[PDB]
Amino acid sequence: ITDSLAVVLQRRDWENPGVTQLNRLAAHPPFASWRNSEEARTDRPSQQLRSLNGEWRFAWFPAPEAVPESWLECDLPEADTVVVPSNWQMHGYDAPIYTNVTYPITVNPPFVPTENPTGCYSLTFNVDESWLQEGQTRIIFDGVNSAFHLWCNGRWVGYGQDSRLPSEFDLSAFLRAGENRLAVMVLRWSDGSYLEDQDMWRMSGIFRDVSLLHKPTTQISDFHVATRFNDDFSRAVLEAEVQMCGELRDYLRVTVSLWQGETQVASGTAPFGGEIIDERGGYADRVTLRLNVENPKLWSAEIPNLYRAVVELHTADGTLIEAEACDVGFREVRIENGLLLLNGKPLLIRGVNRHEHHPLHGQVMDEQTMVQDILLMKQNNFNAVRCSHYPNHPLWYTLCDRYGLYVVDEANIETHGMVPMNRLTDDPRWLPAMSERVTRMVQRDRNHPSVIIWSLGNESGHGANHDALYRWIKSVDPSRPVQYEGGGADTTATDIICPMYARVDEDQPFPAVPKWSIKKWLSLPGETRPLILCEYAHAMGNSLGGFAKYWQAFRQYPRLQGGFVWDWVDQSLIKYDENGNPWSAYGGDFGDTPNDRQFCMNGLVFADRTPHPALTEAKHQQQFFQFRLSGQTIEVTSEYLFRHSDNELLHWMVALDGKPLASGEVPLDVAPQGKQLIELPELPQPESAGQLWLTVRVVQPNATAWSEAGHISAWQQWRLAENLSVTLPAASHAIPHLTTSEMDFCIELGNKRWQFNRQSGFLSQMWIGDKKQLLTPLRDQFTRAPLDNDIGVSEATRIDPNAWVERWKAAGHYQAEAALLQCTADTLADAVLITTAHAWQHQGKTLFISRKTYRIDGSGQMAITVDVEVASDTPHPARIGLNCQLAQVAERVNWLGLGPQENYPDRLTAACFDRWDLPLSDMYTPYVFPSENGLRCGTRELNYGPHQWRGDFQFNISRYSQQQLMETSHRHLLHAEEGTWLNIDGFHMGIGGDDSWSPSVSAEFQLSAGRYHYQLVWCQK
Amino acid sequence: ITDSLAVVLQRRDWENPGVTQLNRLAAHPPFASWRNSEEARTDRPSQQLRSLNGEWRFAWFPAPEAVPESWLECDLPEADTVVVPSNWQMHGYDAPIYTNVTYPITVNPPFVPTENPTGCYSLTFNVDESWLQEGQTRIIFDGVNSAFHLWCNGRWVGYGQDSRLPSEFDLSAFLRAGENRLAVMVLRWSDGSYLEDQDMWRMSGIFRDVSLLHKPTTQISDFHVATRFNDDFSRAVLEAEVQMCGELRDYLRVTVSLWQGETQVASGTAPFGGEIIDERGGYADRVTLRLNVENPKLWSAEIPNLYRAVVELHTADGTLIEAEACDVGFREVRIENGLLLLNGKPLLIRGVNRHEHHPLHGQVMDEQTMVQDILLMKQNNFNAVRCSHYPNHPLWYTLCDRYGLYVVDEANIETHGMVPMNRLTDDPRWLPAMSERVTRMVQRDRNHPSVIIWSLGNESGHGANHDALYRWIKSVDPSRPVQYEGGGADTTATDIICPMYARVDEDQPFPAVPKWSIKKWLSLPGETRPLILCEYAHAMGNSLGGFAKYWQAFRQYPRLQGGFVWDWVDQSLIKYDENGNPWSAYGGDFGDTPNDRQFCMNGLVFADRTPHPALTEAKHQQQFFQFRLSGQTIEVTSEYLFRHSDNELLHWMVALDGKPLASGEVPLDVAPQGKQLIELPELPQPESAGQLWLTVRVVQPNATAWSEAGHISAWQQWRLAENLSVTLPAASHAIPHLTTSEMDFCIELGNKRWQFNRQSGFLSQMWIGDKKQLLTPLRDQFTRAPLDNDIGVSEATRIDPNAWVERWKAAGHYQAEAALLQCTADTLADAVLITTAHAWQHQGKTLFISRKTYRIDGSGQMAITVDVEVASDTPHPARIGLNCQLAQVAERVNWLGLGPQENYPDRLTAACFDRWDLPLSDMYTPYVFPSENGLRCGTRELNYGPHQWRGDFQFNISRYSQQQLMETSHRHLLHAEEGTWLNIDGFHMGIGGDDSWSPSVSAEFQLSAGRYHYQLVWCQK
Ligand SMILES: [Mg+2]
Ligand SMILES: [Mg+2]
Ligand SMILES: [Mg+2]
Ligand SMILES: [Mg+2]
Repeated sequence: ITDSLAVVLQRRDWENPGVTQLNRLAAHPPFASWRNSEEARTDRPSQQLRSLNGEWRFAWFPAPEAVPESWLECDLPEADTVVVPSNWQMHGYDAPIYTNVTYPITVNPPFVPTENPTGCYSLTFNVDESWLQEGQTRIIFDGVNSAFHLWCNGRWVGYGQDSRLPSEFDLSAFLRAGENRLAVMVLRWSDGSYLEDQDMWRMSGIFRDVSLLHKPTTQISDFHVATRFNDDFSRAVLEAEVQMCGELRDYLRVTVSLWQGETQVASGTAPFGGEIIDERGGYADRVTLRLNVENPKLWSAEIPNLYRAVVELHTADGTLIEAEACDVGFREVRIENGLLLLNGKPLLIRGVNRHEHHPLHGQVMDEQTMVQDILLMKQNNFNAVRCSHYPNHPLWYTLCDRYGLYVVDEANIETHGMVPMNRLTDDPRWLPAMSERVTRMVQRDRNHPSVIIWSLGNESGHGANHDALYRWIKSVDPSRPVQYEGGGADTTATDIICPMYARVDEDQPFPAVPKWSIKKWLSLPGETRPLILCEYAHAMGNSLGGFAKYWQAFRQYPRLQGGFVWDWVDQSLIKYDENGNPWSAYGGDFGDTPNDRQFCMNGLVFADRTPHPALTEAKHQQQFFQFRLSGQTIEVTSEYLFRHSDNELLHWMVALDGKPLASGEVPLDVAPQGKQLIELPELPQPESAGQLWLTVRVVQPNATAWSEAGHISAWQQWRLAENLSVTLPAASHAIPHLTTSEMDFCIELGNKRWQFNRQSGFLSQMWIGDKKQLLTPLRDQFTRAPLDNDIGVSEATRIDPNAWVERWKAAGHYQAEAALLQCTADTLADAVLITTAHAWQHQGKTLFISRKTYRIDGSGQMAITVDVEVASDTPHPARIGLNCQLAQVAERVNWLGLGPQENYPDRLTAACFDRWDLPLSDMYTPYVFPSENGLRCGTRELNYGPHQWRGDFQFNISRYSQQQLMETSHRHLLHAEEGTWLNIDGFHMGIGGDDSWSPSVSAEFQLSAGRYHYQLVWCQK
Repeated sequence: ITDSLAVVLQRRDWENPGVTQLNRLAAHPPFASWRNSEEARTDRPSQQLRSLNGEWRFAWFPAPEAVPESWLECDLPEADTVVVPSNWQMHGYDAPIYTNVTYPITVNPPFVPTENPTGCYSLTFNVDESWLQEGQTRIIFDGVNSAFHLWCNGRWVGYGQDSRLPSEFDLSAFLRAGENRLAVMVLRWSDGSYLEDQDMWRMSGIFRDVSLLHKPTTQISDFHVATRFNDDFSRAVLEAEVQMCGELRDYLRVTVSLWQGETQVASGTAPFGGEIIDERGGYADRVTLRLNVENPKLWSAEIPNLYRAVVELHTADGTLIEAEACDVGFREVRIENGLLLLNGKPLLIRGVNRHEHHPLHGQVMDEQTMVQDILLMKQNNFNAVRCSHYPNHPLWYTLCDRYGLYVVDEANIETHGMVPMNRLTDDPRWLPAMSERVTRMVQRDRNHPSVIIWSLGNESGHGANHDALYRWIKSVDPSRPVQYEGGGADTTATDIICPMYARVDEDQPFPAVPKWSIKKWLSLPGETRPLILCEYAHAMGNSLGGFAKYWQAFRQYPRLQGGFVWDWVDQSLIKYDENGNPWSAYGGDFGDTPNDRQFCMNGLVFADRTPHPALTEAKHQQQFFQFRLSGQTIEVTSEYLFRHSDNELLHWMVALDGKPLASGEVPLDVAPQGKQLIELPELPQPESAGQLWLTVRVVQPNATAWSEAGHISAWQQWRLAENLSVTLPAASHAIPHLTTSEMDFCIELGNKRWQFNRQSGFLSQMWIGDKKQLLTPLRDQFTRAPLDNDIGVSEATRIDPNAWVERWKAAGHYQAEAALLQCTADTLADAVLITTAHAWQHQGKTLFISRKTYRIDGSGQMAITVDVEVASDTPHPARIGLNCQLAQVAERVNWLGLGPQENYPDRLTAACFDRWDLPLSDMYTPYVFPSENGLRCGTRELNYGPHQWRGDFQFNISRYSQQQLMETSHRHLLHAEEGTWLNIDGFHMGIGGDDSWSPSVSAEFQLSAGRYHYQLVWCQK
């Protein structure tokens, strides 16, 4: 009766911040409870550890108060068969919601809405009778969103909160020999919900593993590891403290052995009971061993050398009661003199923020995904990762320990939607609930060599609870620094200045919480801390413009030590339709209201782990090698702090406009933080006209754990010398034939004809024989299919008059009327000259003036010449070029310029100048939210079909007009047009991306000169 | 049903640190809910605040699971009618328990015994319909020990822990019109018991006030006061921040007024809504006014200047919603450069620890008692009080605010009997619970000028939780230091070094937590804080030995800023004898087990608030006036930091061996910390043989709110001269007659005769006529009826070998046998001379050797001459002197020496050298636990009845033989013996008292000389 839902629900513990648990065990690092040392040593699987993962029965309800009392005893006839772990939203029971800051529920802490999607999980299973004879048997839940009531065999067991840390319960007095049945009742919202407002998809269910662990009554209940070194790391001391539970006896001992593979390096045995700490004594049930290690191998992301520690509990005769263990890695993380050091050297953080997201699985993680993500970040030269914004799946930490990556363990606390942000975190009544999220976090992951910083959570302003919490960690684990960003990023609750989205050189002086220019911040009066951005370079869509700017500051200021790009992957989901054909879904796509539409898309990779183009920019900038060129000498500078360059080959190449003149290979032999000098054999000194370019690559001959042989880690390119062309055009044996009509001008020359509408003023059509070449005339373009950064957070409803898009619209840029001021056509001896002038106007105001001259000669080469005037008072145009719809549709595209990836003016350092040729298909980037894309810069010659253009411009070429782009909300809605659309730009505006909710394109990238000039040559073959 | 006892108790909330309250409302400053601004100004009584103190029905059960369900519905026929507040033990329901360290319950956290004296209180009452029309009705329990469930009209209402702070609940939705009934169920043991292990009587029940408050729906829910000054305090800024609950409407206003008397000093009005705090704006529902005050009058324990602040919640139009209020005192407490400052002057803390105890009422407090203690303290030179060790009665802070005493608020946390002491304090699972104890305290007391220091608790060792809660306070409130003694007194969780019992010059090097000499601490490498003993000078019984030594150091060192004596009032309880007579009881006096005996009495005053002789040693040492005497010039020094000597007259007197030759009076005119010079008119230089002695006193002409007219606040006394007596005793006509026999020596002279037992060697009898003088022979005495300090913790079951008592005992001091070595008579010209030589021995060893000469002259005077040899390898004896039981019983006692009060060698500075005369009665100290007492040192002449002694000695005289004192365990068990007992000490060991569990007698006070000699003259009248 007391176990009846009717009773258990009365109290409504999901509406009490005072009840965050009910009968839950205490936190600790990971246990398996080995019963044999070797197994323990080599990490084999423990029989004392059982997974309860797989097929469970499930049933959804709109409210806890609607679950049938019978559910405790009997399986619902209307129940399903689902797999655990899993997110409910992913099986169609209800919708995932995607809001950013706004809380999915009504803000009435600590209450939650009566209608509260309740999920009833249940499972029947067998228990070995042997597990009933001795020890203790607990159930461990790795993750449950957001809260839950538990039952076994009909009897109420416990209750938990915090979706992101494990929940343990003793079942010992409830199991039965034979068949037992579990019944979990999970809830969507609880008071917990106000502490978990992360900007991500709001799901729910039993998303992490479920296991049973069998322990001996007298057991190891906890253990911490530690490492101390001398002034040079030539000697370390490993210090292990072990705790016990159960009957204390004089014959119990603890043995601690440290292995180096198959080698045993140090061992220590002792009996329980430690130092006298206070007037009352010491701990009888604890012990600290101290192992000396000579010349330890240090762990680091560059070389994640690991050791194995085995902790055995046995009897004086040597009879083993139980075993626990862990990989250990020797490192010292410290802040000295303003710098964040690691093993003695100042780190340079190359990191990224990363959520646990999976397009099909939701919030469920799995090795494969975890590893894929790992290999990628490493291949792209990432050093660290931040657990935005909650503790991760247990195994994540193990993977970072072995692959080598710096982690930032973050507490499951975000209360963004509160006003002010402070509300909860400055309220003592909430201290208890928050404390649990910090403390159980440190209790669980503290022994991982990879965790090197602790974080108090995210965007919960600055409260007093924050200070209490910072002090707690500082006390229980003096070994790692502590960071929190809320409230201004440089509060008493943080060891590091960790702003989010603070610019390189421009201040953003918000009242109370300004973001100073990062260079400025360091020197503020009294400031001594290192600065490491927790979020920067907001990679939403076509972004990561200005990246090179940070890296350049990072490398020049000792106290600027990195940052974490926001973010790893796109939080997009998969959907279908007719043929159950998949499609990437975003905010709103589920009927979810409210929502932040595409704002859940900001990764460097698509949800499927395929790259956005921005990635490459990243890889290039974070490279570990830096090159300088002086004369015929290449200086290589290492940026590794511990390794020698031992899997590295330098490849150099020289070429004339894409034509290779000389190659070479030189093995790298540089010492962490050192230089090498590579001497170049005499270099080719051509006469032919052209650009001489030098290009270097760093190749890894051998494979590694995270890279296959041949991998390319770095590159650099230099322009050697130019040879201008002073060659005269071949004399011709005829000249074009100008022809007038009421309607247009027709110029012919053989089989080629060009036609110029007299009323429009534009080259309206062209022929190669009988074949018409255009579908739309060739006109001036001054706009673009607004980028995400361009739009910011402006909506139909909420209009942000600052977003470039709004400025462009309001200015009429999109609806301006082109007017012909003057067309003229003349025959000269050697050629035919056409001339135009147009003006664009919006409501009586002229924005732009286009003055051109075409010149066709005997060779059949048309020379275009553009001269543009931009009204000084009009919003800087996104672009200054031409565009037209081609009738042809070829397979490949070939150009001589920056490539091969999409590149923009404020994003093209990763781009190398050379001869590229790709499939048309690769010229359109499939961003989930359509906008301008595909651009390539610094182009000198461009070939598509029988055409060919030459000049100095940027271009894009695809089967979709900007219009289409700018009108389709999802890439899957896009349809290919008739021929190919070509945008030829003489000038393009930067894309920016310092952040996606404000203007970020810096001055240098704004088309602001007033007057632009360009010239093209257009010919066939 | 879900209100039923079976359901509520199912969860055993009192056995879970997870749950510490259900449905309890937030903490806050004190509320009244006035509805008329003046009544609030004037602290009238609000009709909105109703008391529920008075008669209540009560029933007692051995366990929670034994109360009948009917109780929820109806009263129990077998129920009684008690007065509330009260401690159930004081009514005989179960016994009170006295333990110090050792918990009164088996240590099994967080479990409590199934046997749990449960007290069911009930009350029936009537609510005015009005209270039900509008607003909210809350109930406030100001103290309930140790936990309790609560029901209203049948319905479960909530629950609470922490016996020392208020618990509020909303009854609003449970009330009816007319009759209403409460059913409060009080528990004895709860998980919260593990955090209340203060050394004191373990009682239980509803011990503080019970009230009902009615507050408007839209109301003032919080408010804090804050004062800032300029450099010289010439200007201050009063910052009041107000918080509101309810419906927020633009027409709401908050007005804050500052009054000083009837005069309005300042005021400020404003709408709600503060400054931006973070990216989400600010508090809509708060506002902060800032009132400028010029030349504000400052608050000190010296001058408790107070201002009244009024808070008005009204509509813009002027309608009033409600008014709250508080007394405000302007003062800044800051630590700077190692010093603790008050309005920029360095404090000198003259204070004491104080528990809230009442002989008749147990733990319940009252205006009277409270006020009494405040006056005693102020009258005896006290400066401040320490809330040992929990928050006090609300009324107590007001009283100190108004009376003038620095308080140290202390959280109700003590885990003393744990092992180690850290045990729960360093465990994150107890963080919430501890947190709730500090935060609510701060929340409620934060506005009392009186409170200048926060303390995190008592003897709980040092755990991480301490560091968290320390920071918390630091952030939340930065206007007061934070101190804590645990784990070393100098940890990271305390702004001040505050040891308990550290000696002045002796280090006590305990492991992990040593107690350095207070002078040495201050200077350890890197140390910089101020030192203030949280607890010193253990006042157990006959104690305070050495107190002067402390005050000389506090005086000498800057950073040595004072301490808190331990303690104020004895923790004794009253019982009754079959003849209706009441007696003081103590540990074990109730059948309680286990108990700590007399360890509950340590106060400087008797449970009835009567003074112990020690209260004078403290009064004099803590005086605020220091005197220096130069020739004939008295140099006065003020120790007040704020006041000028405005009610001070200095009286001076010169006297010869007790005779007054000259007097005087001079007004006192001294600035704080300044000096005054007083020049004494020529003093008589009489010829008369003797000792001239000058004595100064400071008297307070006018009465104070805390002291009557003619108050003596300080006293100055120096030896001016000596006139050695060259006289010879006029010739005598008569001459004693000696009569030898086989067993004696009769000496005769007139009506008097002296008989010396020849086998004893001692003077066996004496006669004045036919009247026999002695009842007991006169013999050499070397022992004392053991003091509390000599006993320590020594017990029968647990002998403490290091104890004085144990040593003396083990050495046979108490059982030595006198062996005659020599007894001889001799005839002289003018008289008769007896020579004896005795030896004390034990098991073969000779401890002492007394060699005497008696010399009866014809003047009728008997001259004694003592010479003692004490083995060097024997424990310095308690005393070296004589004793005998007299047959006479005089009424008074008159003497020439130190007094009036009982004084010992290491405690006599308070005593003045004069001629005292007091009723035999006053020469006995009624220490609840009997032992040696009443002594008076530096005696020159002692008169009792016809007898009269002369020499230089110390003596005590009562009706209790040392043998009985040491034999009786309670003062009410002693019976007067036939005559009068007299002890004439030639030397006496000090009493000590630096602590009562180790040997606290310093070197300079032990009788280690080896050889002693004293001389006496015994004569009649
Ligand atoms: Mg809850
Ligand atoms: Mg957020
Ligand atoms: Mg509890
Ligand atoms: Mg104690």
